[PDB]
Amino acid sequence: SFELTQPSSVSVSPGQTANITCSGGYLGETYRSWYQQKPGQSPVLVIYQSSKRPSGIPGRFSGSNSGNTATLTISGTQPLDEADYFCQAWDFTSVVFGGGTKLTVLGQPKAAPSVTLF
Amino acid sequence: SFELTQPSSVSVSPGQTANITCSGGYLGETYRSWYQQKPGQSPVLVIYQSSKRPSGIPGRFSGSNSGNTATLTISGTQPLDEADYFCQAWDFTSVVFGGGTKLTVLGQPKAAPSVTLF
Amino acid sequence: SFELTQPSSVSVSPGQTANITCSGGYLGETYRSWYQQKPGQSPVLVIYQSSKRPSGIPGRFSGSNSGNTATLTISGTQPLDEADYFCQAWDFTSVVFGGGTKLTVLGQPKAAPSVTLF
Amino acid sequence: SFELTQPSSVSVSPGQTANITCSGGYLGETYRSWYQQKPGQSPVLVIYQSSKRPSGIPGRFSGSNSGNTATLTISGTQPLDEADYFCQAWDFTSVVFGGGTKLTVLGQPKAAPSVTLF
Amino acid sequence: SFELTQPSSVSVSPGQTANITCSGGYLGETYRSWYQQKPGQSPVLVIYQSSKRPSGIPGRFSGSNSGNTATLTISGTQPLDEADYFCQAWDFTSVVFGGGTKLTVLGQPKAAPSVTLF
Ligand SMILES: *[C@@H]1O[C@H](CO)[C@@H](O)[C@H](O)[C@H]1NC(C)=O
Ligand SMILES: *[C@@H]1O[C@H](CO)[C@@H](O)[C@H](O)[C@H]1NC(C)=O
Ligand SMILES: *[C@@H]1O[C@H](CO)[C@@H](O)[C@H](O)[C@H]1NC(C)=O
Ligand SMILES: *[C@@H]1O[C@H](CO)[C@@H](O)[C@H](O)[C@H]1NC(C)=O
Ligand SMILES: *[C@@H]1O[C@H](CO)[C@@H](O)[C@H](O)[C@H]1NC(C)=O
Repeated sequence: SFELTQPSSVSVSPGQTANITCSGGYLGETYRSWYQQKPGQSPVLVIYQSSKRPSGIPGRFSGSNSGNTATLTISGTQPLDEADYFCQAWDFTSVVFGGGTKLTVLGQPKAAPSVTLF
Repeated sequence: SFELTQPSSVSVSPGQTANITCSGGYLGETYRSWYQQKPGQSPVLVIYQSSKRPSGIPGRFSGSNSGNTATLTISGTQPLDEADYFCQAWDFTSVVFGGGTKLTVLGQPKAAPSVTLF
Repeated sequence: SFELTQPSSVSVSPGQTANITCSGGYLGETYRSWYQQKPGQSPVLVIYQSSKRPSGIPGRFSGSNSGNTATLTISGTQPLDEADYFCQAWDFTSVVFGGGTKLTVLGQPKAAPSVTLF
Repeated sequence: SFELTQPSSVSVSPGQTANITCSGGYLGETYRSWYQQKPGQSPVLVIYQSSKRPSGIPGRFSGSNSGNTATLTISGTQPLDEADYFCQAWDFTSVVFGGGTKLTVLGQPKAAPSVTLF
Repeated sequence: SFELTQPSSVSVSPGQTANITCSGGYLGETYRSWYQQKPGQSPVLVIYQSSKRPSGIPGRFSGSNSGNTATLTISGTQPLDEADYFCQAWDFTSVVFGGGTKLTVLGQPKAAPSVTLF
């Protein structure tokens, strides 16, 4: 009596586990006395954009492209007064497998005993 | 008596587990006395955009393209007074498999014992 | 007596599990005394957009394209007074399999014992 | 006596499980005394848009295209007073399989024992 | 009697585990007396952008490209007064497998004992 056992286990299980927490804290203000005099608050902001014949990736493929061509990003630039930003901008990008990928998983266990018993 | 067992297990199970939390905290204000005098609050903001013949990816494929061509993003730029932003902008992008991917999973276990017993 | 068992299990089960929570907190204000005098609040905002012959992806395919051509996004830019934004903008994009993907899963277990017993 | 068992299980079951919660909190205001004088509140906002021969994807296919051509988005830009935004804008996009996908699942287990017993 | 056992285990399970925490602390202010006089607050900010024939990756593929072509990023630049930024900008990018990758996992254990016993 013979036993042939081949518990082949081809396992692909990538995974990210995250405990993510933001706490704004405790902000206490007691017996605050104030006298604020701000006449003539006249901020000026001028943004000008001109473009001619812009291009990006004018060639062969780019697998993953998060970069840009000539662009403009403006965030939180000119806060004048009592501006509170708590956990304001959280950008989380979790990628297990990127772009332009070829996955060829071949799990084909072979067991063909050529047994002759006489 | 013989036993042939091949519990082939081809398992692809990627997964992300996340505990995500935002707490704005405790904001206490007791006996706040205030005198605010702000005549003539005249902010000015001018945004101008001109484009001519813009292009992006004028070539072969891009697998994943989150980047842009000449664009403009404006967020939270000019808050004047008592502006509170708590967990304001949360951008979460979780991708298991990206774009432009070819997955060929071949689980074809083979067991053909050529047994002769006489 | 012989037993042939091949419990082939071809399993593709990717999945993301998320506990997501926003709590605006506790905002307490007791015995607040105020005197606010703001004559002549005259904000000015001018947005101008002109485009000529814009284009995007004038070529071969793009698998996934979340990026843009020349565009303009304006969010929360000029809040004047007592403006509260709690968990205001949450953008969640969870993709298991992206665009432009070819999945060929072939689970064809084979068991043909050529048994001769005499 | 022999037993041939092939419990082939070809299972494709991707799935996302989410506990999603927003709580605006507790906002308490006791004994608030106020004197607000705001004559002549005259905000001005001018938005101009002109386009000529715009185009997008004037080529081969795009699998999934969430990006735009020259567009304009305006959200929450100019809130003047006592403006509260709680869990205001939630954009959730959960995609299991994207666009432009070809799925060929072939589960065809084969068991043809060529048994000769004499 | 003989036993042949080959518990082949081909396991690919990369994963990142993270405990992430932000606490804004405790901010206490008691018996604050203030006299603020700021007439004529007139900040000026001028941003000009001009581009002609920009290009990026006008050649063969780039596997992963997070870098940009001539762009402009403006963040938190000119905060005038009482501007608090707590855990303001958190950019987390966790990638298990990058772009432009070819994964060929071949788990095909072989066990064919040529046994002759007579
Ligand atoms: C952290 O995550 C683990 C499991 O990954 C869990 O046991 C624990 O409760 C989590 N703690 C926090 C504070 O999120
Ligand atoms: C964290 O998630 C784990 C399971 O992943 C769960 O046991 C626990 O209760 C969660 N805790 C929080 C604070 O979300
Ligand atoms: C977290 O999710 C787990 C299961 O994933 C569940 O046991 C637990 O109650 C959840 N907790 C919260 C706070 O959402
Ligand atoms: C979280 O979801 C789990 C199952 O996924 C459930 O047991 C639990 O009650 C949920 N909790 C909340 C707070 O949504
Ligand atoms: C840290 O994570 C571990 C598991 O990775 C968990 O036991 C523990 O509770 C976490 N602690 C904190 C403070 O997040």
